[PDB]
Amino acid sequence: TQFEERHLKFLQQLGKGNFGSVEMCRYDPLQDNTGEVVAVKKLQHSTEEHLRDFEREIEILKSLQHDNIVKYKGVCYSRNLKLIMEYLPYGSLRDYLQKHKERIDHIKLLQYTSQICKGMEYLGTKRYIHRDLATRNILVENENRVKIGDFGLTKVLPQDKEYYKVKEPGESPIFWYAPESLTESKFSVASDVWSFGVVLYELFTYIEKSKSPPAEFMRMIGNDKQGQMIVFHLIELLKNNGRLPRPDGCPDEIYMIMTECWNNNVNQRPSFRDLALRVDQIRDNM
Ligand SMILES: CC[C@@](C)(Nc1ccnc(-c2c[nH]c3ncccc23)n1)C(=O)NCC(F)(F)F
Repeated sequence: TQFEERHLKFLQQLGKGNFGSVEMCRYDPLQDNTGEVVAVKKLQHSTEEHLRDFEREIEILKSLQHDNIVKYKGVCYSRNLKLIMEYLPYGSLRDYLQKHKERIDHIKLLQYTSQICKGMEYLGTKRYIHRDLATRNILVENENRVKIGDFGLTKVLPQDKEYYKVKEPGESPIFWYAPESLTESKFSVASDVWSFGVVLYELFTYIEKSKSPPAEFMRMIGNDKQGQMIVFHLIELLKNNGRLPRPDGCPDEIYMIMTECWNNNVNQRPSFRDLALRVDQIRDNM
């Protein structure tokens, strides 16, 4: 069924990014304010290149049906398309964890970790590369469920290759990037696994500001480094085994999972199927 533009009542801005904006809207055809609250994504500056990428993101989201992937609801046509998605009122895992801090125990962080792995494994079966796995891009449905949000940077692997090469990169979350992504702009399941190790780190630091991957990496390379020199030094640091520290109070076993994800050798990084099995075993033991 279709969504009429005239019936989408603006409520609040949710955020802005990669040439798009996300708003919380009430889909109210009855005009009595009893309509469903939905998340609406639209392009801000809609060029023919941006429309093309937006359409691809719509096709990607529509093709995904998993408990740990934000639900596609529809499209609203007025091109200047609007992507309609389910609204998750608890917001991002980043904001949720920052607010609720250590009142969320290790058992609970591992329940979220497992769900992220499962969502990522399912994504990999479709030959999709997320490229922006971070706690800011994970949504909380409720206390017991998290989902991967924002597919704006997702690439589909070529039929004959196991990596996607970005020729002209835009805004990049470099402190979540695998070394081959920094040096050769190569993205794969293995680079998504590297970013997952960074997600696990974020979780176990409970989003403490001084402990964030940009703060830790900047201290390691020197806060005097600027622009492209940050990328140059981060590459050399990663090459010489500089890694994010073990978060305070993080179990040894969870830090080992992070370090395995952060392997310079792309083939030696674990698989998401293995990670979900491993994390479920840790959970069971606890
Ligand atoms: C896309 C919206 C945006 C900019 N920021 C947020 C921030 C807080 N809360 C919501 C939100 C709540 N409920 C929703 N339901 C669906 C989509 C988004 C939301 N979004 C983003 O890219 N960051 C997270 C991602 F997980 F969505 F990817």
